[PDB]
Amino acid sequence: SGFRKMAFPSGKVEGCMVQVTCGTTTLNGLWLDDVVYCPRHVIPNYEDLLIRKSNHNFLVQAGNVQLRVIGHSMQNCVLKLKVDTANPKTPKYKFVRIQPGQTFSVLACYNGSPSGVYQCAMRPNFTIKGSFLNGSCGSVGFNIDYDCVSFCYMHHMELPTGVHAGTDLEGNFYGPFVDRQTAQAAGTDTTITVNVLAWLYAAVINGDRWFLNRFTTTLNDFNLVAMKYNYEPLTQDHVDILGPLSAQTGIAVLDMCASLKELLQNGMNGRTILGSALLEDEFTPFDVVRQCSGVTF
Amino acid sequence: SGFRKMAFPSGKVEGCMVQVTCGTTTLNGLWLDDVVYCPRHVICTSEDMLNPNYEDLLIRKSNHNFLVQAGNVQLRVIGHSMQNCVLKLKVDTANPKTPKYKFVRIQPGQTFSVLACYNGSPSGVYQCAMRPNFTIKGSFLNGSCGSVGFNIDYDCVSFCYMHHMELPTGVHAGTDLEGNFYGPFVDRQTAQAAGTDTTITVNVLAWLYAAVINGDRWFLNRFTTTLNDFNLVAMKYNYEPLTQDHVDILGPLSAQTGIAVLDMCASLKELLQNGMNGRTILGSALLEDEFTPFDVVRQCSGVTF
Ligand SMILES: N#CC1(CS(=O)(=O)N2Cc3ccc(Cl)cc3[C@H](C(=O)Nc3cncc4ccccc34)C2)CCC1
Ligand SMILES: N#CC1(CS(=O)(=O)N2Cc3ccc(Cl)cc3[C@H](C(=O)Nc3cncc4ccccc34)C2)CCC1
Ligand SMILES: [Cl-]
Repeated sequence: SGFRKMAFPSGKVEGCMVQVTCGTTTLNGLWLDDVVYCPRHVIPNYEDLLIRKSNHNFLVQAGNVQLRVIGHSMQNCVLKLKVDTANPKTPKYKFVRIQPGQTFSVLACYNGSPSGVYQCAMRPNFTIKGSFLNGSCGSVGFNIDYDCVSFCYMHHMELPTGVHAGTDLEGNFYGPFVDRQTAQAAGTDTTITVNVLAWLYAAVINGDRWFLNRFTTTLNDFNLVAMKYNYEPLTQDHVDILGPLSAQTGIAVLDMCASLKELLQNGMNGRTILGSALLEDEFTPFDVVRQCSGVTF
Repeated sequence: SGFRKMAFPSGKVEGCMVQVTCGTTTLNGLWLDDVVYCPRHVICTSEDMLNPNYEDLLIRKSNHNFLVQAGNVQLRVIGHSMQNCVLKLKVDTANPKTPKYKFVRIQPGQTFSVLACYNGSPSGVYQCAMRPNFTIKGSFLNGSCGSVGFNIDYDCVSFCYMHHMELPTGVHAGTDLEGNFYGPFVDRQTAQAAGTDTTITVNVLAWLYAAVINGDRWFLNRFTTTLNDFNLVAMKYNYEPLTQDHVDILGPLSAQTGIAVLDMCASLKELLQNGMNGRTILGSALLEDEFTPFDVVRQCSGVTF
């Protein structure tokens, strides 16, 4: 029993964190094989600013050991520093781009040293509600599938509302952001409907059934209601994805949708669901199945 | 900016997790130097659990009855001893991944990271707190026994908890790494229940200061309170008493924000009376009590917004 916001074990990623200094800027880098990946803003016309730089201008520190930079190149908003030593701690890995609604673990670092790990979701507005201070740039987001680390996020900046923006490991931003000090704001956000539904199934599995009702709804009627509360539309793919949890609890997805509709129109009436007075949307259907089954890495 | 429930990076602990099998029972062990630490109930059957005599059960075991697995490598057990509710298995190989460590016993209200494991394999990490009733609200399934709680301030791992059991309400009970249980609990399947739980007042206050540091002041008021009047009110909402030690501990956050502890106590009294009225504090519609004053100083900025 119990349902917590759970992150993946961070050990395979801790062994990849390094410090990258160039001039006055110090941030974090990801050392995989003989390449260190970091935000290109560590150096604006980025190609023009990069030609001036030489390999020795980039100081890379792995623990108390200085790494030698032997080459450098740019791929979108990420800088790739070729180093003379392959990371002996390089795990099995992939670079994957995630979609809004998907969750991942963040290993927050300062000066190449990991300080904390937390779980979060890519918001529908492409921002992440993280916890980062100055020096956290280059901190990474990841998932673990078997023994393979899938790197999905690299931290670049904070927006005026306190939310964060970044790129995949190929340097492509999540959202309409640019890596420069300019006027940019997060769009109006929405609630991840398929995730709230998954968390309602997690509550039923843990013995919290007060919100269940005898009613059902059509997918169209549910979406008409959900659009009025700034909830993301629920697709047939979302319904199919919730199939296993619907089979385990005996509550059809549209049956649970009628529960969600009543929760949106009436509130919780002084009651909580899994210790929360708000509807939680940062657990995917796979997160719920994994945590209520005990998958290891 | 931002405020998340943050766990310590788990890598130094992952390199210590092993699987311990005894007969039909399999659970997790903590391999530090040449010793594997695990719950002593690994020697029990489900029948034994009602009234187990661990000394009688242990004397019948030999070193080769304990199977210890570190990854895909079998460790050889060369000795065994019991210390309170923990079993210590002497192994023939020192863990080359043993970090710098300490065994610390924590007090209620203290927070720590839990690395939840099954079959000696880590599955997840989460942050939690020792409740005032000495239980923890964890996320544990069968096979998680032996999973550990820890803090990593500096590069030293301080082990503070080892998981032993789930009580009937779904909450969890366990020991420090010297085998002493937190609370009036026993490693027996006897009728035992967690005492009525209370809210960790000093932690809610710390989290209110974290909200002020992050730029939120809607809940503040023009009032102050005496410590005694605050406690008379707090007890009525099942909040733990606030002591002078708690007030002293909040001193640095009070100095950083410019809000006296007894003025922050007056905002809390008012929040308990009025609720949040559709508002949130740091993305939460409830008053959060699983961040200590030390967690807030570690996670938040040194400059108030
Ligand atoms: N807006 C804004 C702020 C950041 S900044 O103006 O100092 N800033 C401009 C900038 C422009 C482009 C790029 Cl790609 C990065 C960056 C940097 C960046 O965001 N860094 C950070 C990243 N994360 C968490 C931070 C917390 C605190 C301060 C920096 C933080 C630096 C001022 C309030 C937050
Ligand atoms: N009450 C109860 C339950 C546990 S048990 O009856 O299976 N059980 C009795 C027992 C008694 C004393 C001691 Cl020291 C250990 C133990 C064990 C124990 O708690 N294991 C576990 C530990 N953690 C999380 C679990 C979740 C699920 C099942 C086991 C879990 C075994 C049944 C619902 C939880
Ligand atoms: Cl303590």
